Amino acid sequence: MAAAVRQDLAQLMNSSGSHKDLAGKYRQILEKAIQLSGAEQLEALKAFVEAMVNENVSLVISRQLLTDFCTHLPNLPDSTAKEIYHFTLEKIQPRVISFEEQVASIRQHLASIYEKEEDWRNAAQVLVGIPLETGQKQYNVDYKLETYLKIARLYLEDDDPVQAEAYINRASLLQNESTNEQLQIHYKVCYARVLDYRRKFIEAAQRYNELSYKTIVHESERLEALKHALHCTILASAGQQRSRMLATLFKDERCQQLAAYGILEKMYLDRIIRGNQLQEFAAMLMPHQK
Amino acid sequence: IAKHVDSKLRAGNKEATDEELERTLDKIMILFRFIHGKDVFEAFYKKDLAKRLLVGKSASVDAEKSMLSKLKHECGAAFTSKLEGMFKDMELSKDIMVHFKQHMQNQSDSGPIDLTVNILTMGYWPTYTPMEVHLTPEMIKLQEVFKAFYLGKHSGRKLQWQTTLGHAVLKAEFKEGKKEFQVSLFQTLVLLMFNEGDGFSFEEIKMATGIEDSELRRTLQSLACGKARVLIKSPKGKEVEDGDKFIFNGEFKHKLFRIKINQIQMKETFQDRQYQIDAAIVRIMKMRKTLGHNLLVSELYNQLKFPVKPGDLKKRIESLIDRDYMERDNPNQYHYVA
Amino acid sequence: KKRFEVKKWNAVALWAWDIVVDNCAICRNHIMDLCIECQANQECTVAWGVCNHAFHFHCISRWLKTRQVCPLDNREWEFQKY
Amino acid sequence: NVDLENQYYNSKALKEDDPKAALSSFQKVLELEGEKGEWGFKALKQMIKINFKLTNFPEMMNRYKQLLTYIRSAVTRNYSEKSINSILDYISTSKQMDLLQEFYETTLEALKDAKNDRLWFKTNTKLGKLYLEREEYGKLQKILRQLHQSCQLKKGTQLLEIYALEIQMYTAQKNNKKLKALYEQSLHIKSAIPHPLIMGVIRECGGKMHLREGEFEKAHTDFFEAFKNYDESGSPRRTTCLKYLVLANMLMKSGINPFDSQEAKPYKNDPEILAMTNLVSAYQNNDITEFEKILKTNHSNIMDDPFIREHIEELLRNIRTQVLIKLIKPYTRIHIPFISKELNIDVADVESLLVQCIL
Ligand SMILES: [Zn+2]
Ligand SMILES: [Zn+2]
Ligand SMILES: [Zn+2]
Repeated sequence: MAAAVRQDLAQLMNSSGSHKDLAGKYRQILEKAIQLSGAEQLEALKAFVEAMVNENVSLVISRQLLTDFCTHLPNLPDSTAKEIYHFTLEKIQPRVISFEEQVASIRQHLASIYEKEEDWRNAAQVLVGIPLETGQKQYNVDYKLETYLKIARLYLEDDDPVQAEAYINRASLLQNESTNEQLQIHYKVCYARVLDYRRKFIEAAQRYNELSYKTIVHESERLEALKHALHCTILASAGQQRSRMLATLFKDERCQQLAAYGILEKMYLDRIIRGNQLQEFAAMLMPHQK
Repeated sequence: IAKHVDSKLRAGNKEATDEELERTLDKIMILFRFIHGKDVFEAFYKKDLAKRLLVGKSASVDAEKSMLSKLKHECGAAFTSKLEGMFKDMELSKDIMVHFKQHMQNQSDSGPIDLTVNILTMGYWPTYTPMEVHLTPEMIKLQEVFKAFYLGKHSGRKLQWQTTLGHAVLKAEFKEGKKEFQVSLFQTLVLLMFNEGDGFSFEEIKMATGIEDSELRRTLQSLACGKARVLIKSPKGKEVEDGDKFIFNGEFKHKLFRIKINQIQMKETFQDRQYQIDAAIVRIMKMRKTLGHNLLVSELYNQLKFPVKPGDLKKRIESLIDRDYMERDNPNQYHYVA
Repeated sequence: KKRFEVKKWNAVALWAWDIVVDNCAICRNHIMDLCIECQANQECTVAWGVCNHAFHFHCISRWLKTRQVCPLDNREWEFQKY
Repeated sequence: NVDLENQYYNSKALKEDDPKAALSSFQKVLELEGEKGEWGFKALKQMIKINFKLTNFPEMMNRYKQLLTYIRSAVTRNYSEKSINSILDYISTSKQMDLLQEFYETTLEALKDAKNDRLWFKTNTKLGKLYLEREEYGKLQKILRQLHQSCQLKKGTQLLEIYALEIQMYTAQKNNKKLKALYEQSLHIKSAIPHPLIMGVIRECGGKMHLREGEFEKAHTDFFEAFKNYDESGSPRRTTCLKYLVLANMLMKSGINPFDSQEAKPYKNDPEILAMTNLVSAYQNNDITEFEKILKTNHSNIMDDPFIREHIEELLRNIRTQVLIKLIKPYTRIHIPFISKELNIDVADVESLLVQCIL
């Protein structure tokens, strides 16, 4: 029943000895407060968050306390962690400039929770709140690319192709110059998925075919990409580019193991396909392709 | 050579003059019109204009735009380019500051500090990223308020602040006499963060303020040394190491009620490519005999892999047309002429 | 009472575009993916201008082949950067 | 002598006793100083502001006279112009136009006594703008004539400013021919460094005149220049300029989305521009049904000004012509009622459109 200890924090503010003593007192009071488990603990964290934003405490000590509190923080049940995450996110709003980077980290953690809570709607909104571009503090290229790819994937899983396309365009605006290797492959995968979702089937098939020749990617994912390219080029609008792509896939010996080889045979030679033939081909199509 | 006209255009109190200043400016242009190598003069004048307008104020914008207009003649509208942009940026900064003052006086009129912004354009000015130093909480409110106001006025612009090219005034309260300081951002931050507490070590300054080590060393080089009375220290000249115990003396007997320690401004610290371009120009010709200038530039850009700047294109075209390799009646077309 | 208090503060800032370029006005495709005909035919990069509009290179050359006018601002097109 | 200049600071520091003590303190600031310098300029001003705060017009009038004879030399032209503009604005914020008029008259006469130059030019320009605020024409016209005589080339800024003022007056006086003549005259100046507000003002009128006459390429160029120069200077006219640019682009046969430019993309979601954005997106990628739906839904917000309504007849006909051309392309002998069904118009309109297209 150590509820009053948070009020003791006020008595820490009266000290005028501006040195490591205040940092140690804050660290030890945080250590004492985190030992609780009930709603008293939730009130404790709350009070701590609403006291950290106070202007009386110096910027450096408050920043250090906030950052180590966040870095040790998330070891609680998910519900209380989400509640306190929302509380601190809405509380640090008046002083975002002085508490920028910390807030960013917190937001990322919140998105992580929505990754395991099966919520692709609010996860994108939470990840958007991070000021990647605006702000006196700028991040590296890799962080921006990873955040944009995560947002694009999250929006894609929510059946919102417009926002996914916008954020993949934002990512590609800076993807050209980068040092990471797997990030380029992930960006190509996300762009191909976005093009597939936007019903640009021939471009998606071209991107998937180009992706299938990559050596870093695993063989199983290569076969999956080839299957996706075949499905996209079968659904693509009839024409000359589609026929050229069909010939290109036909000249590949890996199409035999694919389940849609017969349709490829009947389409490459320009033969009319009966209605009953596509009875089983439409079963393997993606839900958004029907 | 442009240093003379920069000093003549600089603010100098008694240097203030009359229409004969315009006559002397015309005389300077008379000496300039027959001088070759205009690129160096233009670059030096751009640097001088940036120095005069970005930090501090010049003698008068009158003669400034008069000189810009005079250089527009005999050179071309596209040749001047940037300087007109700097002038327009200064005008926009003045207008935006007036509007922000009106807005601040209108709603929640408190005015803790007097902000003065000088918003510039990314391209024209010789910009440079700041140290990303953490600003003390007294000036964060005005930064947020002006950012909100600018976003409300202009949509989708984003402000890229520079905390290395500004000034401020601090009302010192050491003892009797409010010695109004005039400091740069680094010194403002150091003094303000030292205000809460006493005797912070150099590593404490690095942690609390976040200035880069070299810039912080340069800043703490001042506030002492000169006149050996701003701060009394046993070492002289330069001696600063990690863990140094330094504290401002609790008295300031500087014998003038106008303190300016922002003295940092005073104590401030192809042949192969040209051959390839000429060969490309020749190869584009002896084929397309009559060709436009933009078409020729695009053709050379297509035929080359490395980027190359358009200035190289223009200078090589001029050099090789000087050698009677082409001839110039449209002014944007070239015949082969061998 | 503050030993140092800020009375006035003159700061120098900059403005930019939070989103510079997304599509070529000519081909309506992405700026940095491919120049539409380059996709059907099969590196080529963007070509800026004095007005800083940054079309493609094949697209701007095709436009210049007919008329020497910038598509958007309708000014004289002078090449800059590559 | 550092005491003399810095004692203004410690006399402005004991500014708690403004009445009968600040006046005396700055009075002895003047009397203890003989060197013509900026510090006396600061003194005058300070007491001018303090005195005008506590009424007492004649003393501040005399202090005006002292300041105006102080503007001859010593202080920089930039600071003197800034102080004159600041004092004029800080009084004009309280109206009381008669003492403002004597203010402007004294500035004009004093700057006539000294060199006039751009300082007197801009003082008279500000007086003309103040007259324009009242929309009265006689005083504005006479001030404009005085200004034009003073101007009457290496000084194109002055001509551009006076032409902008003339265009601003005549756009309220409703004189189309005068506006066209003034725009044609101002087209000659090519070596000026003006404020972007002036450039936008002189370009918007030219774009409107081109739109009225029938030209569309020059109208589009002028409207783009006006919008670009109106954005920067803040301005609350950027919108209508963007709407006019969109309309001119649509009347240009377009083929290129005007919202793909970096200078107009952020405004594509403005509440006053959304209807025009939808109209443009419907125009290209021909869709008559979507165009009609947008026109009917937004029939009360954009169908008010007499500039889009009069050009809506040119539209709804180019789009129909393009749809007809793209529809009759693969056929060789096509029924006319089929075309009427496709275009959602009666047979007579289809026949008239076909006859006009063939002719
Ligand atoms: Zn393009
Ligand atoms: Zn290409
Ligand atoms: Zn352009």
